[PDB]
Amino acid sequence: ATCEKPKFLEYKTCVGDLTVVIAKALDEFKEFCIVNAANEHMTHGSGVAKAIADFCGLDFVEYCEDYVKKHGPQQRLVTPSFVKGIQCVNNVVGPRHGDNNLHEKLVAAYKNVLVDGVVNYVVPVLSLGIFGVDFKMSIDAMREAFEGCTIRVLLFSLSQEHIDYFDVTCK
Repeated sequence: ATCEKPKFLEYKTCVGDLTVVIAKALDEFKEFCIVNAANEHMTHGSGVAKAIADFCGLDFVEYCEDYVKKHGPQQRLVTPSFVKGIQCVNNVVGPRHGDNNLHEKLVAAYKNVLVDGVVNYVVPVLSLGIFGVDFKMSIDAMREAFEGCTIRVLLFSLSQEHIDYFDVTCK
C-alpha cells in the first residue's frame, strides 16, 4: 500500500551506502523522498551530499546551485531529484557538534524531513560532524521528531552499530 499513508509510523533499515539504500527504497517504496544531510549553501563536496549530487546528476546540482545563488542559503530545501521514483530531495541542514541545544536542534532537523504529501522517506542518521558522534542522540531525536507520524522511514547508515541502536530502542 506504499503510495498510501501507512496506518502508523513504519521503519525499514539499511546498513549500506546511498547507492545501496536507494536501490532498496526503489524496490520497497517505489516512490519516496531522499533526505540529504546538507549544508546551508547546498554544496556537495563530500559525504552523503556528494553521493546524492552524484546520484541525482547535473540537473539536481544545477537546481541547488541556482537556488542558493538566487535565493540565498537554505536550511531546508526540498528540490526535485530528477530521478524516477524519487519524489524529491529534502536537503536538511542539521546541527553541528557542541552547538547550543544540540538535542532540540536535532529534533528540529528531523521534523524538517517531513514533506507535505510525501509518505516514504530515506533518512540518514544525522551526524554532528565526526562519524558516529552522538548517533544515539541523533536516532533518539529522529524518533521524537517522527512520533505519531504516518510515514515510512528507511533509516540507513554505513554502521551496523547505528542500526543496532535503532533496533534495540524500537518500541
